[PDB]
Amino acid sequence: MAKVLYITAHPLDETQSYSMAVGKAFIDTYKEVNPNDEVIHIDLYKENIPQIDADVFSGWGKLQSGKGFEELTAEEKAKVGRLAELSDQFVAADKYVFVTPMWNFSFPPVMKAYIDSVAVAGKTFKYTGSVGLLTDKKALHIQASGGIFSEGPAAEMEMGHRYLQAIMNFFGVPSFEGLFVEGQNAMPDKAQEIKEKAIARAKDLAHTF
Amino acid sequence: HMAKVLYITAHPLDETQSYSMAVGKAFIDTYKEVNPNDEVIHIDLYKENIPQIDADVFSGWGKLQSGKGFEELTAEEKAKVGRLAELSDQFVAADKYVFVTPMWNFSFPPVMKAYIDSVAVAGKTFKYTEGSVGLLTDKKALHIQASGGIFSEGPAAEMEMGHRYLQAIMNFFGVPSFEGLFVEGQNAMPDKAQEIKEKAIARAKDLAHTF
Ligand SMILES: Cc1cc2nc3c(=O)[nH]c(=O)nc-3n(C[C@H](O)[C@H](O)[C@H](O)COP(=O)(O)O)c2cc1C
Ligand SMILES: Cc1cc2nc3c(=O)[nH]c(=O)nc-3n(C[C@H](O)[C@H](O)[C@H](O)COP(=O)(O)O)c2cc1C
Repeated sequence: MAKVLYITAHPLDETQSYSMAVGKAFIDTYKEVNPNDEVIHIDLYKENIPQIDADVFSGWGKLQSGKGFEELTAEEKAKVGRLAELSDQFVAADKYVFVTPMWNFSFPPVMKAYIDSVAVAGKTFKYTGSVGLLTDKKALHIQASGGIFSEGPAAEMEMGHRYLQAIMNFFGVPSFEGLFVEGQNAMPDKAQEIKEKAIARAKDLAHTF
Repeated sequence: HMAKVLYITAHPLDETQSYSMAVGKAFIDTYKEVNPNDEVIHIDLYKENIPQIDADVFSGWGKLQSGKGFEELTAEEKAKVGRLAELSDQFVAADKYVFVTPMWNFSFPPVMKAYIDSVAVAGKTFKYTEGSVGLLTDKKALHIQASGGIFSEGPAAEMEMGHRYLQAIMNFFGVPSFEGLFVEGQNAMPDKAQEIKEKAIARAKDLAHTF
């Protein structure tokens, strides 16, 4: 039945991270409710997510100019092939769950490397400006932040959800939702309640996502 | 010698193959010609070691935060925590920053975020308050960005996320002056590519006389 990419960008586990704990409650409940679904954890700190580098440009340039994958160097093939797998896996899925901590207003670097690995002309978008191809998908972003960024002055500083929002628009993903676990550092006295309330929200959302 | 300038580039290709690096290079060559005494350091984020924050960095920070000496860090914790400290100290010690990036999917290459994560350090570039305040009150910065389409202006302005992010961080750090120079349109209107670039190079040269 449906394929769901549970995409995490956190080097810590659900015992040490508010985003991972919330995500964990979400995705556990999602599998409970949808036992038939293909739920794939993409762990961006365990998988190799190649940044686009000189080898990638050179490997791509070769393929572009008619060359065979055989003709790439070992490094070019390893990076290029990995990016192709990432790309293919993303298009093949039905639903996306991104889970991130807020670091300096946005997400860990590897979340940008993941987006770069799946943003591929002819797969997630096409030139026209551009139009998105992923017109039958859905996505959720679970984001943790020390202070409050969903409301108030700080909302103009929020840049991680804002970026993923732009990308979802770019890919033509028709349904996108934010679930924020926010304010636990600005209000340490309210940290457990903030967490638990976000968990309850996540488990409810998992019953219809 | 009198000011220290960090020329921070995030491109795998060089000034002969990249619009951003071509404009960056005209800028910095000229800046050096006009300010020969300034120390200008090229930080090429594709060649340098720019560690991402990972399990080892969290662990080693944690240790340091709990009152352990650096000596109690593992070898890999020391190398990564050490390196992040070098980057952080280097950033604070400079007087001016020049960021040079291509626009990839509305923003910059992943390594640019790693470098920002490396320098965004409490007690160095900002401090907490009873929110926060920037400490880089007497620094200055410039961002040169290249994009295939136009994102500085037009209805696509709302999609721009690279410059916007660095603007947020320069605000967070208290930097009172942050300028953008865009080289844009060259892929959307390929018959205008050479003129787009030559106008941006001339602008870069011009700016280098006052930066
Ligand atoms: C490197 C770094 C940068 C951070 N930057 C921010 C920030 O810009 N804004 C914020 O509110 N909290 C920031 N925090 C606090 C975390 O966002 C917060 O502790 C949150 O719970 C992180 O998600 P996690 O608990 O899933 O790790 C940062 C923490 C670290 C290590
Ligand atoms: C991986 C990748 C992603 C890109 N994403 C964007 C984008 O969002 N917007 C855009 O106008 N161009 C995009 N481009 C095109 C580059 O911005 C364009 O080639 C531009 O001239 C980049 O600057 P450079 O010339 O310094 O590389 C992308 C190119 C690549 C390889």
